[PDB]
Amino acid sequence: PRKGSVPKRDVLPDPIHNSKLVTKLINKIMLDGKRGTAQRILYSAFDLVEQRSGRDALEVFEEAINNIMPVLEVKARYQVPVEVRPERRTTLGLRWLVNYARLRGEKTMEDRLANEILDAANNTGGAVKKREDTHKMAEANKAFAH
Amino acid sequence: KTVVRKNESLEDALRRFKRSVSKSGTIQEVRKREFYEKPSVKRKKKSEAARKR
Amino acid sequence: VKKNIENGVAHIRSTFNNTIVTITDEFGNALSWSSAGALGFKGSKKSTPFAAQMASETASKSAMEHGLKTVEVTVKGPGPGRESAIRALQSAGLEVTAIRDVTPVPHNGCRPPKRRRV
RNA sequence: GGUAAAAAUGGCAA
RNA sequence: GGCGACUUUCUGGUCUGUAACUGACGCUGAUGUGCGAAAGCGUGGGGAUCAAACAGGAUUAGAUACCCUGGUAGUCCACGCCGUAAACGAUGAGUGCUAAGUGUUAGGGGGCCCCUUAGUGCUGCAGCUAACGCAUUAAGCACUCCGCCUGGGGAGUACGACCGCAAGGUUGAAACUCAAAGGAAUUGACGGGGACCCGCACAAGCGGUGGAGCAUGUGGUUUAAUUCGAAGCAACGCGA
RNA sequence: GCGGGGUGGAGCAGCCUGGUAGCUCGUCGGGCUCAUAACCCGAAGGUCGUCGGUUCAAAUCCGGCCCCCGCAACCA
RNA sequence: CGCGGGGUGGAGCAGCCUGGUAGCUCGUCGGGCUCAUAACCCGAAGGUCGUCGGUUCAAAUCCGGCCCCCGCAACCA
Ligand SMILES: [Mg+2]
Ligand SMILES: [Mg+2]
Ligand SMILES: [Mg+2]
Ligand SMILES: [Mg+2]
Ligand SMILES: [Mg+2]
Ligand SMILES: [Mg+2]
Ligand SMILES: [Mg+2]
Repeated sequence: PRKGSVPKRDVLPDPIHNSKLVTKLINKIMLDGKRGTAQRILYSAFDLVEQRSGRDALEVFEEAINNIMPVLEVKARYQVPVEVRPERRTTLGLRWLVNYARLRGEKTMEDRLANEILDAANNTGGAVKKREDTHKMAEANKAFAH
Repeated sequence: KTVVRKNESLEDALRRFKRSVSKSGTIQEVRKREFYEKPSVKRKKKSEAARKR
Repeated sequence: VKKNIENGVAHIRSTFNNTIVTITDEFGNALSWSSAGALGFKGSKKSTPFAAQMASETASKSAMEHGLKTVEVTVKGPGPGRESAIRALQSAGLEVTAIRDVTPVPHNGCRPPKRRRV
């Protein structure tokens, strides 16, 4: 019952790091339209990651997202392994990063987000586990790929 | 029996195999005799399928 | 413990329920076999083309360990996994010299079972 | 070729 | 009713042409008398497959089913019996007459074409029909003979008779009861029918409700009275 | 005459071997449905037949009593 | 009383033999999916191997002791 696809909205590059992805991360962190708190958390997290890592914050963030983003996923139709679209890949990566960061035990969000981004760069975070689990279930359903 | 030709792909040979099976109609026959169809029903199917043909 | 058969026959029995691949010498003595069920495929997955491929690959690999290099393929049954099995033999490194269909057909013989009303 | 499986019932009037 | 590998033996019918012969010798057919799918029955033989019953497994609220694994009679042969099927073209047999077009089976005749005989299909006038439809393979137009019908239920029951080893078959009521049973077609509605399309319908997401305290409406209960109205969606922070 | 049993509303465990009340259904509140059933979720409910005894403690062990069930009731 | 065998997540079942390397399968738990249910798929837990010693680079593993269990002989106070 649908006419067709709808054009997606676009985001300006992050001022501090000049990445569109950074802007999208702020949007996922933001709650109730409170942009400033979201930006504050992200920028502080990027400082902490660089401080602990000793490497550029964007580099580790990019390394982190690369590990979290999933090539294949199961879709109910029998679950069939399907290739995640490039845009979908980013959505899942950012969503998983923020959600699993929120479930971490550190007192402040900034520390949780930094620990998550660091862990994902080492391929050891809960978000990484989510990708691995997604890939496993996709491989189990490889027979239904057709 | 399809025999792989010299300098011919196994996949290419597989294409030849599939076509030979289709002409033989061994698949067609197998499906028909999976379950028993009462004599009158068999005769009806023969007629109407021929009507299609 | 180690045979040396260069030329053999690969028999693929593909059904709607399962795929079984047995590799034999030309005299019908078996060298290796694999099935969708043997590889741990269950239910619908047993009849999938992927399961047929994996069965073929496993059986081929074991047979090659007995020194099989060339194979003649005989196919029986109407299941979806026949072609995948044939490609798997080639992929395993065995060369398919010939492919033949051996599915049994009666010349109006024994009464088939009842049709499934459901 | 298919196929998902299960899937009961409901006063007579006007 | 039926009849599908091939071979041989015995045997029935039909069609074409010809026009030797016979010379109306024909048609129908009550009562009779035979044949008659499948299941079933008797005696003997056989038994692969399939498969009532039956037994597990499963499904389910239950599942004495559907589905799965088995499985006996039976399915097969011979000889008897049974005598029934939506035994249907739901269309008795015979005869003649009445537009065409096209396919096919077995012939005949004359120049691939035309003509013709007997079948077998499709399409289609006239005519017919409640309509659907039928239409030289009539359900048209006619004549002969036979069988059969006269609202639905009770009831193909009861009783009697006959037939059958049995199962049952054939024949076949009434009391009583109802105002209807029915055929075809039409418009809707509906469908665990189809096609094609939409809608925050789903999917993909985000934030909630259901859990706590409280506010408020409602039900219920209570009360002297707890005013009256709203009740699935489309009553319930609704009239207010 | 001699055994067995009496446990939420029903049926059935726990007793042998004292400390522990289970299971299935039902009931009740909520949900699903237009509604009902089915199904889903949460919850309540048995002084263990009855009086006694023993024991720190009794469904449990022991003795009466009542109820129920089975078996026996023979030789003349 | 002699002889033979065994003791390993809750349980069963290997590696023991042929020392280094406790697996396997159900029972669990949490998830996914199933309208659903089950099944299936994914993750996680539970035995330090009967026990105690010796030997050994290293022993559940081998050698010993000890205990428990099972089977078979012993079965003419
Ligand atoms: Mg009604
Ligand atoms: Mg018969
Ligand atoms: Mg059956
Ligand atoms: Mg009759
Ligand atoms: Mg004609
Ligand atoms: Mg609330
Ligand atoms: Mg209900």
